[PDB]
Amino acid sequence: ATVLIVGRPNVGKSTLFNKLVKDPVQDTVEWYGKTFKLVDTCGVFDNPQDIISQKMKEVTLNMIREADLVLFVVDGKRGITKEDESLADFLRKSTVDTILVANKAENLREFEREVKPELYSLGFGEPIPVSAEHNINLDTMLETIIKKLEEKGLDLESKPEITDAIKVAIVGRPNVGKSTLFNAILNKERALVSPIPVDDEVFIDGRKYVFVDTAGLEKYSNYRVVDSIEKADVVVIVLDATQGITRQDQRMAGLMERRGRASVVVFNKWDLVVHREKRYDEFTKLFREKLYFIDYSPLIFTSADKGWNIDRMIDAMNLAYASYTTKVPSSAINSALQKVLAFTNLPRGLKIFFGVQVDIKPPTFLFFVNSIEKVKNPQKIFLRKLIRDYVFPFEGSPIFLKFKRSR
Ligand SMILES: Nc1nc2c(ncn2[C@@H]2O[C@H](COP(=O)(O)OP(=O)(O)O)[C@@H](O)[C@H]2O)c(=O)[nH]1
Repeated sequence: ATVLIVGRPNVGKSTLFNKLVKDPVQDTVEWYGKTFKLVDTCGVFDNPQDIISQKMKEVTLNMIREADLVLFVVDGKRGITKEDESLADFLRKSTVDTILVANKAENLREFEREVKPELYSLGFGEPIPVSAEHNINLDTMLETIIKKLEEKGLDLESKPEITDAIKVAIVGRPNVGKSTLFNAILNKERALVSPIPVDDEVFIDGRKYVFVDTAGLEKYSNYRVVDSIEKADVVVIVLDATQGITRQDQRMAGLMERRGRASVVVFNKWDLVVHREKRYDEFTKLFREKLYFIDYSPLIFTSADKGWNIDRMIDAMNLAYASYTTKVPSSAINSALQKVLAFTNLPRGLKIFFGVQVDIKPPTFLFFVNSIEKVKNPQKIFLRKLIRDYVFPFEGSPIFLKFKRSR
């Protein structure tokens, strides 16, 4: 389920957001084991009456309709303003279920006397008085949100069930420990080579995986490496911690990123590294400087020989795949974009109007801009980073960008 916080500037949306999720514009709220996604839409829907284009109005309406519920926040001390009225009109038009929340209403007696009456004119019934800053009545509001979501038949308890097998490729230079690592996985009770009558179907934790080109688990073509990367969803690149990161490792990483595969980076033979426990920062910096191409990848320190961190490697593959298949609300993408652009000046005459996610495997976003030629590498790095920083980290997954010229 997804809940959107809507409201004009300075009504306390950020404070309310931070209080509910316990800065990003999207996060999760937990309630007695039940959860839902929360999005502070910031100013994405401000001045809706100023949208001239019918297409743009329809796109904006679809953004709000992504929500199962909207928390329409107004200022309980100041009262109704023209901006609250325009937002109210847009929300009513959208027909999306909405809860009117009057923040800054700690002084209940004054609120009901001076402001509550006028709030009825917004068309959403009686407002729920709360105080995000003083943590007042937030529990009653939450209970109300949960009830409404459940009444709509939404499941706030079960985590989405995966249907496809997760294809994994284990790659790396000869002798780094690929074969040993693959067998280390198979030796654990949580894994099992499918008993059901060049790949291997493997079950781990009750989930289905396909480890590609397992036959291997002088060199000239490396056709298997390229083929394996293409076939996989998640690619585990294994490095020999005693050797560091070679140029060939960098080439494989570049290939992984260009093909848009999820990934996990493993420093194996960690047991052979001297004074190893005092060198995590050193190796992490090496990973960041040599493999920045795929720095979104979890970095696991393993010993395939001693059986160190095989579990962390498996969990990392699961996390990478989860990010690889994650979809985020367009309201969140645009809320983040507008929040950052507020204090960011784009070069040349570049303008980035809005964006939306258009695919997964890998997560791919389309941004509408005034000029495609004005979008250079720094702006692409900038867009991927704001998504990771404010929307969802997408740990383990690359983020692809597409652009469309518009006026
Ligand atoms: N000390 C140590 N030896 C390892 C480790 N992983 C693999 N090895 C050894 O190093 C060699 C390379 O292993 P291999 O698994 O055949 O990797 P491959 O060519 O990547 O598939 C073998 O002699 C292994 O026993 C590790 O984590 N620690």
